[PDB]
Amino acid sequence: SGQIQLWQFLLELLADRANAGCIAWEGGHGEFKLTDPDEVARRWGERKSKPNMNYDKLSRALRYYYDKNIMSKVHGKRYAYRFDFQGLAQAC
DNA sequence: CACTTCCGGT
DNA sequence: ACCGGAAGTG
Repeated sequence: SGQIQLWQFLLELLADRANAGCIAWEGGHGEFKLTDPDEVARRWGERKSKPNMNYDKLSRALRYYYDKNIMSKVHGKRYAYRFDFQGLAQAC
């Protein structure tokens, strides 16, 4: 469609320490955490033109990435996901 | 296409 | 919180 993709949006946030308040790399091996899921969802909505966006819908988008091998869940760790760069590369 | 909505189930 | 099927939006 041309619109910005979620993975790009998240990498941009994660590439700036200024955003550690809501999202940051943590744990290691591509692991990151949404330290403020509501905030991240708000930014995503605003950035995407979907004002009724929330973590419920955002996380669903993240889960959609599971099948694409672009991301996976850190099982048992609240709000903690894992970026798969090899998978991202294989998608290109 | 790449999500966004919705929501019953774990 | 997290999962994931199914139908809908730009």
